[PDB]
Amino acid sequence: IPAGTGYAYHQDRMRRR
Amino acid sequence: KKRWYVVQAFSGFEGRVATSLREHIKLHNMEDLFGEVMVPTEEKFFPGYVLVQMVMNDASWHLVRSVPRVMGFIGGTSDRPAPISDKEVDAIMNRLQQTLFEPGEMVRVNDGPFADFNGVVEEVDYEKSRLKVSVSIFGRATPVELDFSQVEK
Amino acid sequence: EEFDAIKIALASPDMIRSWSFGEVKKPETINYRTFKPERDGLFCARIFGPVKDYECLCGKYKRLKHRGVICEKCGVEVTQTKVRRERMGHIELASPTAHIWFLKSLPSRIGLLLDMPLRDIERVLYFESYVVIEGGMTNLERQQILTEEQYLDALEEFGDEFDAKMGAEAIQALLKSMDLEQECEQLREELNETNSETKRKKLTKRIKLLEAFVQSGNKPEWMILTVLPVLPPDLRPLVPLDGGRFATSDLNDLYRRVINRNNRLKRLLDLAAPDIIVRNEKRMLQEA
Amino acid sequence: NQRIRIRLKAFDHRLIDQATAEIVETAKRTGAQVRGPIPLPTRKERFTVLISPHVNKDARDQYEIRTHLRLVDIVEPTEKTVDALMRLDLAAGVDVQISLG
Amino acid sequence: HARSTGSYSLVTQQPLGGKAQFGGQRFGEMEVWALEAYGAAYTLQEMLTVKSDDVNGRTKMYKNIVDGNHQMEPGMPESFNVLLKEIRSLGINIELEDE
DNA sequence: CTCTGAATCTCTTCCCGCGCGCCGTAGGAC
DNA sequence: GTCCTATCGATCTTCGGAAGAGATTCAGAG
Ligand SMILES: [Mg+2]
Ligand SMILES: [Zn+2]
Repeated sequence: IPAGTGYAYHQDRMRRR
Repeated sequence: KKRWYVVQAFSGFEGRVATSLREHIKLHNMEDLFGEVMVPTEEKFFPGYVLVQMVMNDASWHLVRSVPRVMGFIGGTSDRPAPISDKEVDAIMNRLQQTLFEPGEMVRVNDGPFADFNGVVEEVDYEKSRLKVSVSIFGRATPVELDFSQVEK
Repeated sequence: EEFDAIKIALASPDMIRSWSFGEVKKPETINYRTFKPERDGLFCARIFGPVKDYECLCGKYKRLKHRGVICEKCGVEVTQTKVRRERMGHIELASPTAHIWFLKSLPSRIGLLLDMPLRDIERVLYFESYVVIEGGMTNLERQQILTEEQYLDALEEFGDEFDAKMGAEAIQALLKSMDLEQECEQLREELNETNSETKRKKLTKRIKLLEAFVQSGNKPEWMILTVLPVLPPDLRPLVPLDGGRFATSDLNDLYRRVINRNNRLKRLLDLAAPDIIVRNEKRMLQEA
Repeated sequence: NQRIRIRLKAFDHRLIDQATAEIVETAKRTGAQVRGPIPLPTRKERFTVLISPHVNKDARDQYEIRTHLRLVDIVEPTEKTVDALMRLDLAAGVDVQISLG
Repeated sequence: HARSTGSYSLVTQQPLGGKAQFGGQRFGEMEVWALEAYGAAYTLQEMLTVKSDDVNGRTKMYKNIVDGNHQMEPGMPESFNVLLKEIRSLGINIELEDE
């Protein structure tokens, strides 16, 4: 999900891009 | 002039549909309103509707729908079912008046104790109007001979 | 498959054929005594996939050694049986058929596109009245639905300078005749012609639909089904129950009805049944 | 229904009567009635071959091949019986021909 | 009642449901909302892919758990694919996209 | 003569787990 | 008896739901 730990993963993916 | 009219009928009961109309015409004594009700059949292309030689009276319109296993006629509107055509009658009366076992082919037997089994043709018994198809008996493809009418292509 | 988006759009009939691996013809699945799947049925082995785990139906191969090969005793391709839940088939309708969803949504998409009332499009689709297309040198409008008595009039008042079709065929011709972009430009300039706010709003809806159809790669006839794909059988199992019987499956029976009606229609069209009979069969097929 | 007739030809007798016993029994279990088996005459070929490579001549060895035949007649075949037969494996080495009517 | 592993349904490979059948508890929509109320995403992904739906994944998870690795490979819930076929059986071409 | 009101039609919606119990194509033709 | 084709293709499916909203038809008049 794009929330919580899932948000952390998505945010890392978008920042490392 | 009794123009033909096509009527929907219970598939499989179409014979009982024609007969049940035939009785009801005489019982309601509307013999002066009906010719014959055709159910063409070959050795019945369309298990379905019937053709009735008829005229169009409201008594006849309700009469046909008063025969069992009859929803009604097929036409443009339910108020007035329509006849078929001039030539359509003639064409129907025309037709109402008017596969080799290959080696290696896989067939099923049509009748007998081996009917509906997975068999393979082994040889050609052509001129005797017979057949010979391998079968799986005893764990072997034993040579078994059958009649011609045992084919299932 | 890794993915990052999901796209939904209409499926062109050739796209459906691309989905399919075969054409189901015989409306039978398995014998009522033996449990083997009947070929060219709803459970055809060579169409959707083998039933055995890694063996062909004919039994010629029972090993990974022959994986991916094609047998010639039954025709089934030997691979992992799981693919049997993914392969689809398709049934080529003997005549066009309107997609029910697009016919009777909250508005009528097919009706909105043709600007034709839902009652009249339903009356046409179920073979109740003719509708004149390519009316040519006749006092018959672009669609101008007309009844059988009216058609009987036009049959002799005019010759072949008009065409009046019935059912989805007429609608398909209308869809096939839609000059979509020119139509939208005309309607979007006609919008400024009047202030009918009891019609400007539905006109905005109609032009929005026209713009959406223009922008998308969708084509009008795709609202009329011509090839109907069949679900993979493993998603609609004919599971057995206690004793030698298989549990009834709803979709299997719906497909069976559709296949039987369509095969009857093909048989008649081959035998040249009268117009009344074929019209009735086409109506029954559409309703099935 | 027509009886089904099985003609069994084998070179070894004990093996033929083993397959026969199997078949008769099988039929009897599935509640069919079976006539036979009836021993049909044994066709014994013969061959006399001079053993000497050159010219002794009066050095013949006589070899005979004996073909054994059994007829098993199964009256009125119930399709279930047909399946009984059709899954069992009959001793190989054994020739079975079936006639129907 | 408690279930580790056992029967799996056919049309969708989710575990059976019931006591007379060796079935597992249903994780309802309200439970999903509650998990989303916390930040638990790994928990949800496991609960709805490995434990229930992804056939290949739930075996690789079984092997890792026996091996003592405690790592999951989610893949994709089969039920979703079934849905796709169910929509593709209509006049709808819905498909996954790369970008 | 058909434009904005209403007025009447159809379509869609209705907590969630658990646990049993049973019941589950039909008629007629060869 | 088994094995086949088909759907009330001479009925009347249930009136003991609210409601909420669009959609579709009809007035009083510009
Ligand atoms: Mg002799
Ligand atoms: Zn095979």
